Amino acid sequence: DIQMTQSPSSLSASLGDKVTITCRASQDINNYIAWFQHKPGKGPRLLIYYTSTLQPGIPSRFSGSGSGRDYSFSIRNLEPEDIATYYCLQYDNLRTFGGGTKLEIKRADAAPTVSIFPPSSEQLTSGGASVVCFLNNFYPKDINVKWKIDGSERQNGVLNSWTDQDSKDSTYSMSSTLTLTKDEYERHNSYTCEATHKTSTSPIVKSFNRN
Amino acid sequence: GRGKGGKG
Amino acid sequence: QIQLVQSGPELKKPGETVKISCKASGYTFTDYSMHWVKQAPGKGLKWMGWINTETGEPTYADDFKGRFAFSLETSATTAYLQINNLKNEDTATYFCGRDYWGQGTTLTVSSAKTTPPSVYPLAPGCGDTTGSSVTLGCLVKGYFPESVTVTWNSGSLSSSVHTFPALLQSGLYTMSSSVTVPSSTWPSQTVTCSVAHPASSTTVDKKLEP
Ligand SMILES: [Zn+2]
Ligand SMILES: [Zn+2]
Ligand SMILES: [Zn+2]
Ligand SMILES: [Zn+2]
Ligand SMILES: [Zn+2]
Ligand SMILES: [Zn+2]
Ligand SMILES: [Zn+2]
Ligand SMILES: [Zn+2]
Ligand SMILES: [Zn+2]
Ligand SMILES: [Zn+2]
Ligand SMILES: [Zn+2]
Ligand SMILES: [Zn+2]
Ligand SMILES: [Zn+2]
Repeated sequence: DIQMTQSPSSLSASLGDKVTITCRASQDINNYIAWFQHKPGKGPRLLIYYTSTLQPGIPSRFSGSGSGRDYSFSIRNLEPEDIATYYCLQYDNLRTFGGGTKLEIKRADAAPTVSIFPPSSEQLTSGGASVVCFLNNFYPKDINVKWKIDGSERQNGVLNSWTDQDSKDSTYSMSSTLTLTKDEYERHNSYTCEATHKTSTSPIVKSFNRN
Repeated sequence: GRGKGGKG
Repeated sequence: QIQLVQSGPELKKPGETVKISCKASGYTFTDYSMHWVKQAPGKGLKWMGWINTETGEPTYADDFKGRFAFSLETSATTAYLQINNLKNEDTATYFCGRDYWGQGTTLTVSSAKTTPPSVYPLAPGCGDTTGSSVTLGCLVKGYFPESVTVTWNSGSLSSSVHTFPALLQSGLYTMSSSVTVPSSTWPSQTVTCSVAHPASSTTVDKKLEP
């Protein structure tokens, strides 16, 4: 069987940069290589086949080159909709995928738009109380979120989920949830979500008061 | 050839 | 236009059988072979083999000889993947295609039962006041298995929707979804999140109340 070594496994590049991925086969595959784009929740999309032929509808920013055992795939100028994992595929003899390349797109700093939400009546009647904070469209990814109850930091009961990189503007978004018992939630008044990269010194703060 | 590409 | 539509996500126990469908349209079905591809959680794509759509003859990759069966219903331009005697290692998303591909079918092999989600509205209560726009959300809590699909206002507000991937703890998944609309539209107009959990055949609908 023909093995395929794809490099790099992860690639970081700025918007507008040219990016290049390579695949090397364990033997001559005589230009029978294809390149796929894969976004989570979607099927693979064939971009290039026979080393360098573009599929219909694929932007001209995509290209490929190579011969024998050594192949490359390039994006002329990286754009937000290119966020995906990329795979090569040999089809000289049976099929073999390369290991894949994940993209990390670099762009300008962005501060999040922050929204805070009290527990719903529906959840409170079941004994639980989740306070939710959305941080939409920030960059870089390593944002920090602090929770305060009555002005004191709380760390237990916080769950955080980051999105994949945004296919519109290459930002990230993240959801932070502070989950309490209903009894604990009704034992305090002020609830506060604070966001910092510590680029901007002053945290973006959003709060509500139960009264 | 070899069964890849051209659909579209 | 070419489209491949696969059947929905599945929960199966070890030792059971699953059959996944792949409905093709927009092209001549018997002109192109149908390939099957496995993606286990957090791994890359692995080729499973193909089936000749003219003869029905399948060819399996080495790692998929034994418990895997490709078949066809050519009159319905549909391909099938059957996996017998299911293993935990079969938990994966499976794709059919060649040049164009189906959306994937997520399979979870587990002894746990299905649990539909609870859906809690996320709306500004008495603290966050306003702006040029208002952000709303739905918290989708305590469901199993994956996946869920949150639809806002039947698809009207499909733009400006952010999906936050599920986290797992104590055997159950929690995810959330945010939408942002002009303040002149909410609460003036109705906003609803519709949460589909296909493995339990359940849809949970929540109206976002001020
Ligand atoms: Zn070999
Ligand atoms: Zn072999
Ligand atoms: Zn050869
Ligand atoms: Zn995937
Ligand atoms: Zn060489
Ligand atoms: Zn910042
Ligand atoms: Zn940093
Ligand atoms: Zn976005
Ligand atoms: Zn307390
Ligand atoms: Zn059974
Ligand atoms: Zn089924
Ligand atoms: Zn024909
Ligand atoms: Zn096993």
